[PDB]
Amino acid sequence: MASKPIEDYGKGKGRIEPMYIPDNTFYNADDFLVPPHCKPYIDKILLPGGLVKDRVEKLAYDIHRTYFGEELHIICILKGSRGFFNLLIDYLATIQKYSGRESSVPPFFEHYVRLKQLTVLSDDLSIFRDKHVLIVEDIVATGFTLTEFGERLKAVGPKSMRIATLVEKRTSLKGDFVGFSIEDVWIVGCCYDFNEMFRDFDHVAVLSDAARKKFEK
Amino acid sequence: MASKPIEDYGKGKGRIEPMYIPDNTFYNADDFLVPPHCKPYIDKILLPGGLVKDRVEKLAYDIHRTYFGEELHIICILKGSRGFFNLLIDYLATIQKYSGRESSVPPFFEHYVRLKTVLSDDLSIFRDKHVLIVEDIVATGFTLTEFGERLKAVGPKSMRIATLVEKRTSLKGDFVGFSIEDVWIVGCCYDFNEMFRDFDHVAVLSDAARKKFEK
Amino acid sequence: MASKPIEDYGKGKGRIEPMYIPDNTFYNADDFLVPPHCKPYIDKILLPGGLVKDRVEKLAYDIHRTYFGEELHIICILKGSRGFFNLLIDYLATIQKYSGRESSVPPFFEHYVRLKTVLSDDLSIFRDKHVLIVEDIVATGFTLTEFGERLKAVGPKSMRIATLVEKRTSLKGDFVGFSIEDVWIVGCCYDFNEMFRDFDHVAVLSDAARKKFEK
Amino acid sequence: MASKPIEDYGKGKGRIEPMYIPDNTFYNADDFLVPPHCKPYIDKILLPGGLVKDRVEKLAYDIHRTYFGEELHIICILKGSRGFFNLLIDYLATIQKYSGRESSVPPFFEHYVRLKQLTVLSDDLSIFRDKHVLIVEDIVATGFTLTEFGERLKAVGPKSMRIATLVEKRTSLKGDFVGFSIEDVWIVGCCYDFNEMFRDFDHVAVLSDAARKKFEK
Ligand SMILES: O=c1[nH]c(=O)c2[nH+]cn([C@@H]3O[C@H](COP(=O)(O)O)[C@@H](O)[C@H]3O)c2[nH]1
Ligand SMILES: O=c1[nH]c(=O)c2[nH+]cn([C@@H]3O[C@H](COP(=O)(O)O)[C@@H](O)[C@H]3O)c2[nH]1
Ligand SMILES: O=c1[nH]c(=O)c2[nH+]cn([C@@H]3O[C@H](COP(=O)(O)O)[C@@H](O)[C@H]3O)c2[nH]1
Ligand SMILES: O=c1[nH]c(=O)c2[nH+]cn([C@@H]3O[C@H](COP(=O)(O)O)[C@@H](O)[C@H]3O)c2[nH]1
Ligand SMILES: [Mg+2]
Ligand SMILES: [Mg+2]
Ligand SMILES: [Mg+2]
Ligand SMILES: [Mg+2]
Ligand SMILES: [Mg+2]
Ligand SMILES: [Mg+2]
Ligand SMILES: [Mg+2]
Ligand SMILES: [Mg+2]
Repeated sequence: MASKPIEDYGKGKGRIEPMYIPDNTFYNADDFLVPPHCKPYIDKILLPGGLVKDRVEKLAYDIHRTYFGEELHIICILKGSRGFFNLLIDYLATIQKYSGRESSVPPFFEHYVRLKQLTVLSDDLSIFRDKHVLIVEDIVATGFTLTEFGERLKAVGPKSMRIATLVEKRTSLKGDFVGFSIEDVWIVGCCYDFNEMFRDFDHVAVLSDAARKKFEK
Repeated sequence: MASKPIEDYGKGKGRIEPMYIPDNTFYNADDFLVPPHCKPYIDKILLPGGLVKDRVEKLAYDIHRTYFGEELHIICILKGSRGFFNLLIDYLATIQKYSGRESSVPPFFEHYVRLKTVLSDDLSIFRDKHVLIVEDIVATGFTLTEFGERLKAVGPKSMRIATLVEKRTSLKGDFVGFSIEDVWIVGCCYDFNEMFRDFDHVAVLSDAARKKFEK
Repeated sequence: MASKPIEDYGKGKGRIEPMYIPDNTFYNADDFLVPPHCKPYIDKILLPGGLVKDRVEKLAYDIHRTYFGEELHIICILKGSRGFFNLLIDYLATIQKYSGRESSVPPFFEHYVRLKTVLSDDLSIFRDKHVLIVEDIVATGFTLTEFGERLKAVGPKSMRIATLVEKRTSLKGDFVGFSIEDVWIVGCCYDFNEMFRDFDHVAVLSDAARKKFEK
Repeated sequence: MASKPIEDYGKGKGRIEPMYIPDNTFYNADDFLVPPHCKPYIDKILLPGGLVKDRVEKLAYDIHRTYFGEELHIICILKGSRGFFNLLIDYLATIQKYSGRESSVPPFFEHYVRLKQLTVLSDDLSIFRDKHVLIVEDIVATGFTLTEFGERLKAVGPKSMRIATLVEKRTSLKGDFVGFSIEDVWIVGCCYDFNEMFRDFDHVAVLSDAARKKFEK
C-alpha cells in the first residue's frame, strides 16, 4: 500500500527501525585504503562504504515493496543526498527488472531539489500535486530541514509523502526508510561534507579535530 | 594541462576524437534483459549500457590526465547528465585513488545546475576556477553555448565540456564519448518527456514509444 | 522446466539464439583504456567487457527461468570460464534474491573441473542432479563432446551447456551469449598461451601478439 | 621488493596486521536483505559483504605495492577462496590499469588448486619453480592446510612464497596479507560453507544451531 495520509509525514509511523550503531563504535582508517588528500584527516570510520551499500539494498527492497506498480516520484536533496540517491535508484531499477511481478509503471520518476530558515532551489513544486512522493535525504539531526521543506511540499497537495534518510542522529522528525541510527557527532565522507570537503571519500568517517581546524570557514 | 584559454570554450581544440558510431548501427533489444515497462517500446539499442561504462572509464582517465594535481570544479547539468556524471565522478575518484600519485587536492569538487533557462546556486564561485561542464548530449549546441556565456561572465580560469554523446546534425565538447547519427535517443538517463531514464541501455525512440508518450 | 532428456545434450534444442556478431565487426582499441602490457598487442575489440556483462545478465535470467525452484549444480570449466562463471553466479544469486519468489533451494551449487584431459573431484555426485556446464567458448565442439560423455556415465537428471561465445567454424550450447566469426579471441579470460586473460575486453589476436607470445 | 626467502613461509614476517574484530561483535541479519533459503538459518552477521570488499581493496593495494613490475603467480584454493580470489584479481588488474607507474608485465598469472592429511588436486606444481607465488586462501584456523600445501610447493623450488587469507581465526601458521582476525567460531556465507551450503549468501555469518542441525552430514 503506497497510501499514507499527509498528516503522518515525519512521524515514522509503522516504519522498520534502522540499524543501531552504538556510541564509540568505529573502525580504524588505517585498515582501509585512504587517498592522500584524506590521509591526514581521517582517523575513525563509522560506516564503511560497503556497509552503507548493503544497508541501502535493504532500504530499496523496503521501498519497492511499498510502491510497486504505483507511480513514485523521488526527490533527491542536493548536494548531500547524491550518493545515497544514486545507490537507491540503481537498486530500485534492478529489483524491478529482476522481480517476478511485472508492472507497466517505471520504478520511479526522479527529481532534484537543492536545500541550504530553509532555502529551496527547485523546479515548480506543483508537479507533485496528487503524486506519491519520496524525499531522499542524507542525514536528519534536529529535523528542521525536513520539517520546513515538508511543510512547503504539503501546500501543493501531494497524494502521499514519505522520507528515506541514510542516517538519523541521536540528539524530532523521523524518516520512514532509515539506514542507520548514530551517536551525535559530525560525519564526513560518502557525500557528507565539512565545508564542501571530503565528499569523495568512500567511507563515513568522524570529523577529526585536524580536519575541522584545517577546513573551518 | 588544466590551463586553457576561455576563448577556446566549445571549440574542442586539441581533443581526442570520440568513438564513431556509424549510421544504422544498432543491437537488437531482444538480446538484452528489458523490463516490462520498456518492453513494448524499445527495439533498437544504439549503445549498450556496459559500452557506455567502458567509454566513460576512458573519458575519466583523459580528464584525470588533464586535471591531476589541480583544483577541479565539475558541474552536472540536471537532469539528463545525472547518470554520466555519477559514473564519471566514481571513475575519477577511483583512478586518483589507485594512481600511486600523491595530491593534496581531491579529484573534483561537485556542483549542480538545472537547464531546460538556468537554475543554480550563485555562479560567482567559479571565478578563477578550473571548470568542467558535464552534459549528456550536444545536438545543436545551443544549450551549452548559452550556459557557457553565462559562466564566462564570472571569469573562470578555464572551461571545458565533457559530453557523453555528440549528434552529427556548432559547439563541440572537449571529452566526448560517442559521435552518433542524428536520431532521438532514450535510456541511460536520456528521456522522452521524462520517460525511459531508468532503462539501462541507450536506445532509439521508436514509433510505439513516440505515440504513447507524445507531447 | 529443468527436466531435459540426456540424449538432447549438445543439440541446443529449444534454445534462444545468441546475439549475432557479423563478420569484420570490431571496435577500435584506441577508444578504450588499455593497460601498458596489452597496449602494443591489442588493436581490434570484438566484444567490449561491458557488452559481455549485459549479455551475461540476459543469460542468467534465461537460466533463472529454467531452473528456479529446482536444485542446480553448475560446473565451471577452468581456467577459461572463470570470468563468465563468476559473472553468471553473481547475476543468478542477485536475480533470485530480488525475484520476490520464495524458494528453499539456493540459486546454484558450484563445482569446478579443469580441462585441457580432465581434472576434477569424483563426478558420481552429479547422479540424478540437474547439471549446467559453464564454458568460455565452443569452437569445434570436441571439448564439450568428450566431457559430456564422461558425465553422462554417472546418470545426471539433466545436462545443459552455457557458453559465452560460439564460433561459426557440431555441438552447440543451450544458453549462448554471442555467435562470432571464426577468429582466435583473447581478453576477458580468453588467453593466448596464458597471456591476456586480465584484459577487460574481448579482442582478436593480432600479428604482434601472435609473434611475441608464439608457441 | 618481491623477494622473500622460502624459509619465511607462514611466519607473517613484516606483515601489516589485519583488521581486528573483537569477540561477540555482530550485526543483526534482520537489518540486511537475506534470501528465503537463508532466512531461517542466519542470525548474526560477522562481516557484511561490503566490509569484506573494502578490506580486500586494501589487501590488493598492499599486494600491488609488493609485486609491481614482477611476474606474479597467484593460486586460488578452491572451492572456498573463489569469492576472495575473484575480488582480489579484479582489484589487482584495476589498480595496475590506473597506476601512474607502467609495467610490461601483467598484474598476475592465475592458477587453481583444489584442497580437501591434505589432498591436492591441481596441474603439475613444477610450473611454479623459480616463480614468485602468492597462495590465496579463504580462512586459516589451525594452519594445517596451508602448512601441508606449502611444504609440497617448497619442494618444487619457487622463488618466493606468500599467503593472502581473508580471515584468520584466534585459536600456528600466519598469512602475509590478511583481511580480518576473528574469534574462534564457524563461519558461513561469502563463499564459506557448511557442508556445501550457504556459499551464495552475501555476508559472512556465524553458523547457527538451526543451520548446523539442518545441514549436518
Ligand atoms: O555533512 C554533514 N554531517 C553531519 O554530521 C550532519 N548532520 C547534519 N547535517 C546536515 O546539516 C543539516 C542538519 O539537518 P537538521 O536540519 O535535521 O539539523 C542538514 O543540511 C543535514 O543534511 C550534516 N552534514
Ligand atoms: O533525451 C534526449 N535525447 C536526445 O536525443 C537529445 N538530443 C538533444 N537532447 C537534449 O536537448 C538539448 C539538445 O541540445 P542542443 O542545445 O545542443 O540542441 C539538450 O537539453 C539535450 O540534453 C536530447 N535529449
Ligand atoms: O582463448 C581462446 N580463444 C579462442 O578463440 C578459442 N577457441 C577455442 N578455444 C578453446 O580451445 C578449445 C576450443 O574448443 P573446441 O573443442 O570446441 O574446439 C576450448 O578449450 C576452448 O576454450 C579458445 N580459447
Ligand atoms: O566454511 C568454513 N568456515 C570456518 O569457520 C572455517 N574454519 C576453517 N575452515 C576451513 O577448514 C579448514 C581449516 O583450516 P586449518 O587447516 O588451518 O584448520 C580449511 O579447509 C579452512 O578453509 C572453515 N571453513
Ligand atoms: Mg543537504
Ligand atoms: Mg553539507
Ligand atoms: Mg538536459
Ligand atoms: Mg530531457
Ligand atoms: Mg578452456
Ligand atoms: Mg586457453
Ligand atoms: Mg578450502
Ligand atoms: Mg569448506
